[PDB]
Amino acid sequence: DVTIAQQALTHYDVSDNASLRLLNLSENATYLVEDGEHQSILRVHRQDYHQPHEIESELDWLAALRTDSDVTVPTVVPARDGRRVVTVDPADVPRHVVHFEMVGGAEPDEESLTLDDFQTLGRITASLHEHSQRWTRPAGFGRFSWDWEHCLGDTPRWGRWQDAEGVGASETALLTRAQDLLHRKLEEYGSGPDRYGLIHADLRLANLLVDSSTPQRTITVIDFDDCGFGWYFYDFGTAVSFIEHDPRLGEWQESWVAGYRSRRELPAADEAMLPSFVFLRRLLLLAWMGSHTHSRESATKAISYAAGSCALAERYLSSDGLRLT
Ligand code: NA
Ligand code: NA
Repeated sequence: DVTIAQQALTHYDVSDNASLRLLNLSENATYLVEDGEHQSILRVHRQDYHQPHEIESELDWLAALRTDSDVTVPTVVPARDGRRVVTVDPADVPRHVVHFEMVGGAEPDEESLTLDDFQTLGRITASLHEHSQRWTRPAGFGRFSWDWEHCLGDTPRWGRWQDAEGVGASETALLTRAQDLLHRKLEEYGSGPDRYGLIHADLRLANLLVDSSTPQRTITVIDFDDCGFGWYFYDFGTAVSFIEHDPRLGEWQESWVAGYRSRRELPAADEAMLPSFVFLRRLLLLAWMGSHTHSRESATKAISYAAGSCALAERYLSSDGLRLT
C-alpha cells in the first residue's frame, strides 16, 4: 500500500517525493507525510470495506464535529481539485485515500491515552453521543450498522467467532449460551432513539491521540472508519478492546462512567448493560482474530483470547448478564 500512498501524493500540494512513515494506527495503512517542515497524515483505505459515499459520510460527521462540538477531530486536506476522497487505480480494484492535517501525538512513537485515562475517554465519548443525538444528518448520509445481524447474526461483518482457532466444543457451548443471553438482553433493551444511533464504534484508548502525557492537553479522536449505527453504550465495550479480561475492568468502568456522566446522563438501565456491551465487543474481536489467524503462532494467541472469553462468559451467565467480574 506504500505505492498507493505515493500515487496519491500527486493529487495533493505536498511534494510527490515527500517522505512516508507507516504509523501504528488503524486497520487501514496510515502514513506520516513529511515535506521539509510540513507534516500531514495520509490514510489508505483497505480494499472492499467501504464505498466512497460511505467514506464521505464519515467526513461529513467529522466536519460537523469540528464546528459544533467540543471534541477535537481530524481536519481533511482536500486534493488539488477540491475533493475529499482520492481514488487511485493501479492495475490488478480502485483504492480510496483521505489526507488529514497533522495531529498532535501521531509522530512516532505515537502517543495516546493510557490505562490511567479511562475517565477522559468516557467524557469524550459522552460528547460524541451528545453531538450524534442532536445532529441532523445530511440528505444521502449512509453508514453501515453494528446491529445484531451484522455483529453476531446472519451477516457478521468480521466473520463468525465460532470459527476462530481455540473455539472448540466446550468453548462454543459457554460462548453460545452467553451470546444467547446477550441477544435476549439486547432485545429487551431495544433500539430506541435514547439507546441507538450514530457512533464512532472504535473508541479504544489508542484512538485518542494526545499532545501531552500529563492531563489538560489536546486530545484528538482519530479513526472514525468503523463509525455507523449501533448502541451508544457499545462504545464502552470498544474502550476495553482486547483487555476485557483484565481484573481492573470494574475500576476502569467506574472511571469511564464518572467521565461520561460529567457531560451526559448515564441511567441505571444503561449502566446495567455495560457488561453486555463488553461481551459483545469480546465476541466481535474473537471473530476478527479468527478471520486473521491461519498459523501456529497466531493460533496460540487466539486460543488464549478464546479462553479469556470463556472466563468472561461464565461470569456473565452466573450473574444473569449483570457482571463480568
Ligand atoms: Na479501527
Ligand atoms: Na469452532
